[PDB]
Amino acid sequence: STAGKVIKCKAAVLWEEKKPFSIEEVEVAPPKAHEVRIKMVATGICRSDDHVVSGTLVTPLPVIAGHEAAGIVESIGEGVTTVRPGDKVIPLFTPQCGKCRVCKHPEGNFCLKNDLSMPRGTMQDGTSRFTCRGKPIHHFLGTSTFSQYTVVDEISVAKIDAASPLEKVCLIGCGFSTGYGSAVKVAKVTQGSTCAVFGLGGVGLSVIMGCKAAGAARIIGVDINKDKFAKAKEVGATECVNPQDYKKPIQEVLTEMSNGGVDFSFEVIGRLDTMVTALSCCQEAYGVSVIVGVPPDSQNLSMNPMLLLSGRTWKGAIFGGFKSKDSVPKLVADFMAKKFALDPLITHVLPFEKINEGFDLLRSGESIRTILTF
Amino acid sequence: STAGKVIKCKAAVLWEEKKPFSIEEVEVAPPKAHEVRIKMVATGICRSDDHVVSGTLVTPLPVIAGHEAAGIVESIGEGVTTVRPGDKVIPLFTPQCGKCRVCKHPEGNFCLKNDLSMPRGTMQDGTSRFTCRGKPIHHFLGTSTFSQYTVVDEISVAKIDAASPLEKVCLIGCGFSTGYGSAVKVAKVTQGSTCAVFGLGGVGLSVIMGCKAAGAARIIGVDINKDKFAKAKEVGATECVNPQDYKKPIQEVLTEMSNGGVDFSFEVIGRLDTMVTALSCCQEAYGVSVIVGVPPDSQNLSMNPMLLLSGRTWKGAIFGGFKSKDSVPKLVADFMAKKFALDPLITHVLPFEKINEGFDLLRSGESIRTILTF
Ligand SMILES: NC(=O)c1ccc[n+]([C@@H]2O[C@H](COP(=O)([O-])OP(=O)([O-])OC[C@H]3O[C@@H](n4cnc5c(N)[nH+]cnc54)[C@H](O)[C@@H]3O)[C@@H](O)[C@H]2O)c1
Ligand SMILES: NC(=O)c1ccc[n+]([C@@H]2O[C@H](COP(=O)([O-])OP(=O)([O-])OC[C@H]3O[C@@H](n4cnc5c(N)[nH+]cnc54)[C@H](O)[C@@H]3O)[C@@H](O)[C@H]2O)c1
Ligand SMILES: OCc1c(F)c(F)c(F)c(F)c1F
Ligand SMILES: OCc1c(F)c(F)c(F)c(F)c1F
Ligand SMILES: [Zn+2]
Ligand SMILES: [Zn+2]
Ligand SMILES: [Zn+2]
Ligand SMILES: [Zn+2]
Repeated sequence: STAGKVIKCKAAVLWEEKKPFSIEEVEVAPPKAHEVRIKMVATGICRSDDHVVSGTLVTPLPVIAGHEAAGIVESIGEGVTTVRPGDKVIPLFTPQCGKCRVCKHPEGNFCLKNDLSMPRGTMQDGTSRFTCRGKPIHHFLGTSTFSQYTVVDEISVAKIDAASPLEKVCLIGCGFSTGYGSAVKVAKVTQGSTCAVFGLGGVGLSVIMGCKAAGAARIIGVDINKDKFAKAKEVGATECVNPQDYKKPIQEVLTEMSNGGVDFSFEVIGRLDTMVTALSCCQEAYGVSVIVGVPPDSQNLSMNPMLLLSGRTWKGAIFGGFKSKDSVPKLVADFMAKKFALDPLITHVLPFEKINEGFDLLRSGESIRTILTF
Repeated sequence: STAGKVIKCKAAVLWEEKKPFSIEEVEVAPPKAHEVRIKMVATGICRSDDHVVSGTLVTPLPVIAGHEAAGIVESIGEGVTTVRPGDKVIPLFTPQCGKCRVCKHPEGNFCLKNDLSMPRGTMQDGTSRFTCRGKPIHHFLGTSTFSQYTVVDEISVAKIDAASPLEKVCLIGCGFSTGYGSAVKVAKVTQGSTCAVFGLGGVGLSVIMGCKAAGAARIIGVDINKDKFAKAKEVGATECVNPQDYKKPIQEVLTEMSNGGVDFSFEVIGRLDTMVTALSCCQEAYGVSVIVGVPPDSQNLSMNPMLLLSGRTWKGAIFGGFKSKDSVPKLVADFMAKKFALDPLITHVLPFEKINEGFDLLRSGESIRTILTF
């Protein structure tokens, strides 16, 4: 029995940037008041996790990364009311405190208790529940899902359907919800519209799914890796284009293809240049462009504000604009009710011990989502 | 007595950047098919007209500028159906052709026949109606209102109430409608919200008017000229701040004053730095920032896209987002019914012949709107 005790378990510790994860024993403290300790079942490999490795994202190291996952509650601290031992749960890398001005706002989801903006790599109380070889190890986004067991604040976990297949619904913890919500909630794609989606990984495919669900008439996938095109078309892309095939800048190509600019464009890569291209390719008077990708830390883009003065709207969002704790259970219920599919996003399923091989599949271009199973 | 004949009249010709206007005789050709020749009655001095002088806005020279005006139809060309001789009219610097994809879109107003994006300085047919000293003179935005007579395309004129006071309603041809619409239509300011308005000239005052009409609880005016604050408070500002009074950047000041960022911000100046400041000062998860000011020609801003990724919305608009020909007559009718006031914007009245003194008043910081009478 483990409740109230330190757990010694296996985790993937990142000791320094640009090195492999080290799969080794860590100690996981029991949960304090308003904390939840979770036995992990499945975690996806998101490009944002690779950004920690590459230094694209800056977060305190050493760290247990991972933020797209699902598991089963092992124990709860004093005062927890929203989950119980045995519950299926998804950790929420964007918390929902319910109390801050953002949580109270009808359209806000980026709760002020987040650990993204100015990452501390801790629990809400500024301490860590992890040690390894006698050293304290940082959390990541309040989730740290690359571990057999994690501890999360209550505001960073959602109870989901007891009958949920956790090896699929883990994707609702980041990539599916982010892409789908970017289309249906943030952009509010309209019926009959033309969309352009830059980047055809797990998140961009989920954007396509949302554009198709919203009734778009045309959905143009854009990627430099043409191997990504067949699955993009399967989930709703009507056309795919590779910028490398053209002598013209792709914003010009997309403006021509759409007879004057697209209704909705999405940057789902993480490059400054594609963010400006994606804005430019939306119609100048009424187009909307949504930034989803995460670019290199502390780098500014350059753009001409006339792109906005003519009437364009430029926005971004974390986690598809979804209020995390309200939305995740409903997304899982909708998945159980066959309202969307997750299988098209899953290209590989590996044991957790093969985490490095899963990252190499992402980096080589082969995979969409690898699901790691504990 | 003049229908079908060349009219000799006075106009204010700009032969060279950074020079006074030359009040001198021009020849105004009669209207061709689907053209309207207007006897001007009143025209306002908008900062955008000054941009032509300063080279902030690049348009072919020599030119007859002016775009905020009202007058009476002298004659119509073949096939005109929407105005008649003797009608009161406002020239529309943003046309409404009614046929293009933007005019057909429920939220578009930047009609594809505009002469703003890539100015030619002509009529729609690529020619000029103006001669001076035997030389062809450019039009400006299809309107060229700094002339006793102008010729406009039919898509660039709206018929307005016969009982309109033209010395007031000229402001509906640019500054009032731009500012008011930027608040009520583009930003969609909400009841109880906090707004920040950068720049307290005629357009920023009109933004304040709209934010107050929308029910904002707090309207923070921002200007480096504290002489602008009294009138800003008269039309609805709850408080005014001068960035020069503060050690810290004003985005930080406004974030503090609004307990974490404003709901709505407006850039109503025309500086790259204040466009980025205005974005930064709106709440990071659900704030909206609207660019209204005209940026200097061909210059790019630098910004960190993390400002958008957290959830901000950034947009801009021409003419307050109003479809020009549908909206201008309705705005005049609402003015007639006292639904908004124009007198607070009018600080000076001069005869047309004193146009250069009018520009001096704007450049000195003294005026809001000078109205010129023909
Ligand atoms: N906003 C959020 O909440 C959120 C959530 C999840 C992921 N992300 C970010 O979204 C991005 C995509 O994540 P993912 O789908 O897991 O990544 P991914 O699976 O690596 O997909 C990225 C795709 O972009 C393609 N690509 C690379 N360069 C270009 C180019 N120049 N032009 C066109 N295509 C190009 C690439 O071939 C690949 O198919 C990353 O930056 C993530 O960090 C953000
Ligand atoms: N988008 C449109 O359709 C549209 C319409 C009309 C005007 N404009 C533009 O809107 C802007 C304002 O026009 P306007 O009201 O006639 O001009 P204005 O009367 O010159 O007002 C601008 C105000 O900005 C103030 N200002 C200058 N620099 C700063 C600073 N650094 N910080 C804070 N305040 C500062 C200045 O003191 C003045 O009161 C100009 O750039 C116009 O070209 C755009
Ligand atoms: O993939 C989701 C995700 C983000 F969108 C970020 F902006 C980020 F910083 C991060 F760490 C992350 F995991
Ligand atoms: O003041 C209205 C106004 C604008 F908003 C412009 F963008 C512009 F180019 C111009 F010439 C103009 F007059
Ligand atoms: Zn992610
Ligand atoms: Zn919150
Ligand atoms: Zn049109
Ligand atoms: Zn103007």
